[PDB]
Amino acid sequence: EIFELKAELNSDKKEKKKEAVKKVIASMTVGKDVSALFPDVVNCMQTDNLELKKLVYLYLMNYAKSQPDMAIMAVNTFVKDCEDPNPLIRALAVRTMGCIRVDKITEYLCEPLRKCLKDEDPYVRKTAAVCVAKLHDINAQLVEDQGFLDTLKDLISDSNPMVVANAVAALSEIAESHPSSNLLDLNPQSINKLLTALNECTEWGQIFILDCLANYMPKDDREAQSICERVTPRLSHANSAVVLSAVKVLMKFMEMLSKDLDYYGTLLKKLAPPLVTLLSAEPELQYVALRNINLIVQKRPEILKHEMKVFFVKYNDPIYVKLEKLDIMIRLASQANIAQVLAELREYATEVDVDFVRKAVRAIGRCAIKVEQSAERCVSTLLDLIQTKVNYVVQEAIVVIKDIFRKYPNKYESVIATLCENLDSLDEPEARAAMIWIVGEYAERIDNADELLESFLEGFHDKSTQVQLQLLTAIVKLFLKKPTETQELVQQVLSLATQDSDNPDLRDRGYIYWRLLSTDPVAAKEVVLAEKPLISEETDLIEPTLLDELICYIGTLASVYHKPPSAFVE
Amino acid sequence: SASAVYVLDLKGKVLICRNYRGDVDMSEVEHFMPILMEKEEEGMLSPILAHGGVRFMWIKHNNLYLVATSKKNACVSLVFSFLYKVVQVFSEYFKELEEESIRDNFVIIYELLDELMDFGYPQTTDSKILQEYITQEAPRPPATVTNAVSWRSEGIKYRKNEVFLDVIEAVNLLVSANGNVLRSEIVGSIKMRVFLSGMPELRLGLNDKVLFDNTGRGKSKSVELEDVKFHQCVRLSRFENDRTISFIPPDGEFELMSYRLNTHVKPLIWIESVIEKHSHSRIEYMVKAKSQFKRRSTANNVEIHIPVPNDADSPKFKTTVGSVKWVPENSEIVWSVKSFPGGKEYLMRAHFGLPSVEAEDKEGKPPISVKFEIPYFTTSGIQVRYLKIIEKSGYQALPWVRYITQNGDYQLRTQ
Amino acid sequence: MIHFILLFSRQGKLRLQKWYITLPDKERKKITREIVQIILSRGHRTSSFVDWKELKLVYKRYASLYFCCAIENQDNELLTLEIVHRYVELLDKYFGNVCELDIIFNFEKAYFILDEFIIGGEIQETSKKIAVKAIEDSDMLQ
Amino acid sequence: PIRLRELIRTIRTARTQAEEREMIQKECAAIRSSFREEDNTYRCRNVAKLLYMHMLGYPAHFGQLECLKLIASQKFTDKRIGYLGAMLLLDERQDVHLLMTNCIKNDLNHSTQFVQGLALCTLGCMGSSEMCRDLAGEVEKLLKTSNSYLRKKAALCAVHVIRKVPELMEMFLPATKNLLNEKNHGVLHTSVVLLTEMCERSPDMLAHFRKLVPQLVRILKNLIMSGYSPEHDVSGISDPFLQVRILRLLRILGRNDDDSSEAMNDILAQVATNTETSKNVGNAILYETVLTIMDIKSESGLRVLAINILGRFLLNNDKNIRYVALTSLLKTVQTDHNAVQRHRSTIVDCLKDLDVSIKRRAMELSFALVNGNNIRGMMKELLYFLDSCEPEFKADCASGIFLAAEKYAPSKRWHIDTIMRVLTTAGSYVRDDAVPNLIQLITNSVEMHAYTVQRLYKAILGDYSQQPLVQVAAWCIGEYGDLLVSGQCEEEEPIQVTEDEVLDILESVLISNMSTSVTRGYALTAIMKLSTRFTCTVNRIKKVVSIYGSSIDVELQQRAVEYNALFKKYDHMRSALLERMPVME
Amino acid sequence: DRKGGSYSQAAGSDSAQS
Amino acid sequence: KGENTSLLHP
Repeated sequence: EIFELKAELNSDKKEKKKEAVKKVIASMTVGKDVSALFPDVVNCMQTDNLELKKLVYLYLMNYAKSQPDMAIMAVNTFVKDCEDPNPLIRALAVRTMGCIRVDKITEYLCEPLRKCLKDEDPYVRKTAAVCVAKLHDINAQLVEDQGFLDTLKDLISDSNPMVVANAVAALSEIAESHPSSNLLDLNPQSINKLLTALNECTEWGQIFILDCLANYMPKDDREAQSICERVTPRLSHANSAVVLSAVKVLMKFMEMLSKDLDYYGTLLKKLAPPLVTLLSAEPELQYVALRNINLIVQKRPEILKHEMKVFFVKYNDPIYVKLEKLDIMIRLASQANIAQVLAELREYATEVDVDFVRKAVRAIGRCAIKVEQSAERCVSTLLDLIQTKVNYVVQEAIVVIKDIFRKYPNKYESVIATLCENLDSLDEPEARAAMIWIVGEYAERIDNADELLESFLEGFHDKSTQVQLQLLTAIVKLFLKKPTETQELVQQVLSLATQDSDNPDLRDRGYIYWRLLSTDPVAAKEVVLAEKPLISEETDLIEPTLLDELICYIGTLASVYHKPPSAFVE
Repeated sequence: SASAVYVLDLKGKVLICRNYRGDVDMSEVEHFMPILMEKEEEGMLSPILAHGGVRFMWIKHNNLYLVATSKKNACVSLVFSFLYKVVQVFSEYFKELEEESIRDNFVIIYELLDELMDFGYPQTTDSKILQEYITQEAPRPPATVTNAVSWRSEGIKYRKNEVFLDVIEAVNLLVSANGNVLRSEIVGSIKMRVFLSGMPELRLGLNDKVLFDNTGRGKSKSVELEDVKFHQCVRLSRFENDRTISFIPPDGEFELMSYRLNTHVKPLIWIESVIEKHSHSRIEYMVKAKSQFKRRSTANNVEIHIPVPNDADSPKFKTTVGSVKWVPENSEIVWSVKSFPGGKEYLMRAHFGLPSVEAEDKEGKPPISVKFEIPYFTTSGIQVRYLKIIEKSGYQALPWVRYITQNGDYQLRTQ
Repeated sequence: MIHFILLFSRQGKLRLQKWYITLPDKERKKITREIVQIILSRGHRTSSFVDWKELKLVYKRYASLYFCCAIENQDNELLTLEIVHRYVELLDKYFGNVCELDIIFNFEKAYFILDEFIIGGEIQETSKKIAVKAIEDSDMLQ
Repeated sequence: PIRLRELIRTIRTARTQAEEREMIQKECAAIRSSFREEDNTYRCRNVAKLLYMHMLGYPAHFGQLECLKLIASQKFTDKRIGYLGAMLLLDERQDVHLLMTNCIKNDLNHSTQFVQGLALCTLGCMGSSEMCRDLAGEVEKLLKTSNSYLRKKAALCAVHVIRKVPELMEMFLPATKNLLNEKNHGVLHTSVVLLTEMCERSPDMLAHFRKLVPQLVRILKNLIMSGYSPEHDVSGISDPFLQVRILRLLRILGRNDDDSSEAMNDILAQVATNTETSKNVGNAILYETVLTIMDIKSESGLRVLAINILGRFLLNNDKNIRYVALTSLLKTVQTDHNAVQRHRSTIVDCLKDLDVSIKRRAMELSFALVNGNNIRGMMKELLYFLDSCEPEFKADCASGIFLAAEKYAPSKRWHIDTIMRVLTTAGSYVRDDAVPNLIQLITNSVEMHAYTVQRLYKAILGDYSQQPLVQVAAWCIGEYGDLLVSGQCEEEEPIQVTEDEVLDILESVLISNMSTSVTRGYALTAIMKLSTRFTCTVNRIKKVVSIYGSSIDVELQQRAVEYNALFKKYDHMRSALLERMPVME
Repeated sequence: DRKGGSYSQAAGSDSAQS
Repeated sequence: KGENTSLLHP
């Protein structure tokens, strides 16, 4: 096996050497540790056939860190191959030289990189630009000593738009890891030159050309207006990433644009069709598009204000897209499309996904809380869902009703009677506690509040700490409001939570309630059953400092996760 | 900013891997399978994974997942675009995308992966251009990649100059259970198979509403395309200036423009279905299909899928026109109609049994989707006006185009 | 008594299942998945004993397909292994060179042998020839 | 009617999950179509296909009436298929086995020994709380028969009925009397199992079943002497299952009596030395004998022999042998505790073993072997094990350490220091339930509060993401703010506590995102109590309470509103209800 | 013939718009 | 394969 392969590779026949190289390549792909034969394949490296040279280069690149000592026998071969007349051979040699993670090999590769930096072949120029960035990433000090920054800068101002885009991408990658010292920023002339080659760059070069402008900050409206005018044609690109990059560039440039002029309105109008088109992309990019819309929605919510029909989740939409659709609808939810949002949420509550049902219930509750004009509709939908006889739906409706009552309980007395008998046997801690709190705070429209709390007091000492605290609070509120029918109930609750209750917080609360009852029951009405102030709803909008930074990071990992770039990288 | 582009399989084995930066260890792919399994079993599975400080963002292919590991804050959109380009290149080179070609085309697959992207930054993605430098059966790279025109190889000569267009319509209707349509959008698709000699600069001209308004003829039938996405060959500046669609068509079949505008007209096919499902006794499907399209157009291969019960057995179909068959694999009744003339009305009366024992868990109500496809019918009314084929040598082109109307996301919500 | 017996393959597929405790179908599936994950995520020097849910889960696979059991914490641990070995030997004698292929196709025969050997989680026949003779007589009845 | 082999091959030919599901649905459609027509010829094939689909993970609810119909059929293959379906897809919670009682009763009196045996096996496997009630009379009739092949089935059915219906054991006492003389090994094993189950169920039959102890001893002696036999002899051990059952019965009998222990003492002594433990069966028999000796009032020599056997087995390199030895040592913890201390080194070494079960057994043995003199020495070992334990064993180690400190803590200061160290090192491993126990322990101790308060303040400023440690620190602050800071009414010399760091820490915890709504409540309660406990920082927590009264949480909002009302309207009565809570065990 | 509508020849430009 | 092998090889 190994001996036969070595003998075949150490032969003078090309037909056997090619077969041995193919077998070695297949073994590595099949998951075979062929790094022990790296020195044997080194001899059969300088071959005229290009088919075997690529395999040898790939094996050396994949077997370079494993055997760095044995890789010292390839510098001469790389130097010889870096001057071949064929551009493909030179490009392959340049790519292989930068792909080898050898500390003692990149030092001697500076001369070939410098020679290929000014290569006339555009493919050779791109290969040299890629190798320069690879060497800088491997060794920034070596790249700085070699003076490749000056050569890289001159690449953008030369011909070959693909090579120019590659050089710009390499410079951006080098500056990305750089400490911001000696930045590669350029004046308006460089931006204009890059824009002139933007229309001639390829699909991949467009991203590189538009990423450079993401770091530059315009200082005048005329420059910003020109940048917006030049980036406007990018919104009609077939590439999904190109459209997203153009949208991010336009959003970044809009920070310096003036809303008084008509340029801002034209940019806003020309961006909605791009978002609509991006929303119909592949399912893999659907999550990215939703994240981008959410990030830009909190900054410029006046662009996609009328885009609500396209936010409806499809039947075949993925879970990651279906979940984002509810968030997008909630963010764009308003009184104009309140009925449409309610209808969509009602249809989403008849599915079979428990997570999807919970997300739909949460979105409906958020829409009801945010817009007070649809509070009655949200309450009716929650009542219908509770009457639907669904355990998860019942818990979600109970949670939504509990949340709504604390926010809008002035006219919530018409639903207490319906919720008085709504299958209270559910053991969900998030639903039982909410029901207990609603009964305690709304113990006026229910004539059997004391009777209902009797069933929940059977296991109050072993139900839960939050559940026990809620039950104690409800009992105290009922005693303060109606102490005739709950005189013994309050004493029983105090005895159970103060004598047989070992919870520290629960025991302290019970002791405080007992002291308040025994000190001044009249004062308990103004102390315990007092009018609480308006509850501050948790705003879902991001901080303005993070939103401004997230605007520049569009289409990256920091945008999908909605986290800062330094809080997720390692 | 992908660190290592690798191709997985259905059993978790990496069919092929190609590191581009080397900043991510090759052993992190082993944890991708357990992470994906955990995400799927908890409902948190996403196309982009996260193995500690390394994110595994990839899409799901026919048989393998093209997961591309990354460590820095790389562009997720860029990674997705690179994966899509790689999938398209594989489809162009290999007619099948499965494990049968991964283990048999490694010699050319490795070369294509190396040439496609270097250091995580893709440089060449054109299948036609890439086929002239990397073949499985090597000369200098073509000047098309180095030149600005990277989508039309120079020197192409043909006996005749015939370009075939395909105006494919996508009728997508989102009809709620109440009977109203919520999402009713039609997305155009102008796919042309250009086969000419040289590098002609096609000048596409249609009856666009914006163009008609600019020229002053905004009174006839004009297509109001809300969103127009031109191809790479189409010049964005020319379209932005005066709605001039001028571009060099490629050699082969490609998508030139993809219009997408909302539709406010009645649906071409109206389905009135009823569900008289008895409580564990039987079920009735009074489904009636009404064709609202023009009578001159025939919806060939009309297939209105009616979702029947999953556990239904011994079903009977009482229809009028078209064969009705129930497929237990899909758990739905396929109302297949060969020829559906416009204005026709097909009535069906389904009748299937149900087991006495109730189901343990709910199965949901999948929407009913129709598969109507009426050729020679443009719902949007957009008609091609001219196609300026200009060549330096000078030749008489013979452009051609056909209009096809089909159904896209034309689903009907059930009760 | 054995709470449940699950014969699962190395890949995770289960070729046999016999639970003596009335549990819900979803709960039974979850328990089987957890047992497969625990067994599949254990080394070869784990002592072949796992205390999962206060149950002496004994795993002893003599081939690619593994075996599992659920014995309460009231009897010896080697008894479960001895019973599993005796059942494997009886199945091999009844079938003749029993392999994984015959288990999937002959699942009914394996279930009948298990029913005739262990009923309710307890042992029914201590000998290995009497059970085989009874199984052969039952099969020959038609 | 597709064959079972064809269906298995078709299922195996599917690679993708979707394709396999589609094939399963296609097969189930044909199966349901055949069943809806009342097919009786190929019903066995359809039943087998449905069972295979159900075992592979597909629904089989529709194939419930077919199994019941096939159960009451006459064909042997159809009856077997119906019995298998009832055993597999039928259970107590199915609700369709009620009609199967009539079929079982009809098949219980069948002349064939296979149909009746299959029905009895199905009844034993899927016994319900109501099926046994209407089937108890028929079970006892078959238990009094002389059928060797049916005696074991009747015994198993009676055992299953007794397990399902403990009140039905009274009808089996007169049927199992004089049944220990069965020549067949299976019948004797079934009788022994039934007697053991009856003894373990209720103690009323222990006196009646204790008279047969000499008979069981004689049977065990005869089985041991007859070491050669074609049947039941595996690895040189004759009737290993019968020997195990006899040992279990001997251990369960006479555990609190001297006559029963003395009668079986000779048998235990003979089996403890005349048994070959080379194979696994011998090791299991020795372990069972040792457990029976430890669980019964045997002689000192028997205990010494059991201890020696356990010590010898503990040194065995086999993982199963080590686990058995650890289990035996844990079981014999209270009994022969002095002799169990000789394996302290082995128990400590077992914690470092690479076996999860072995490590757990060693940890349990160490926890159960902690006494009032080795607690201080074992505390360092427990802390070292917790520091370098598995992620799933850190919480268990912390809980065991806390229990050991609370049970046999050498001193309050040492126990308090150990608890603080466990809380600081456990992090997210200490259970939230141990927080009330720690609070009760702190409240009970009224002699060491300044040092504990200082330690809690030091450990709470550095980190606040530990919910149990944070709650413990908040409770300690709320209970001993008057001792944490002394003479801090006004500005004084720079000390560790300045009367403002505690308030800032409480505010940060309340507003910190690393709160589960439980530590926030404790912090709010501590802040409210600090109004009377601390007088230097007055009129400052009231503003925070008023601002915190609009919190999103309903309980937190109500607590904040109550605190604000108490601060703004009951300032003089605030101290009237801030007394220290009572301390109880 | 061809399914989906017979192919039709296209013009060169808007002759009515000069 | 690994499935055609005997469970005990006796």
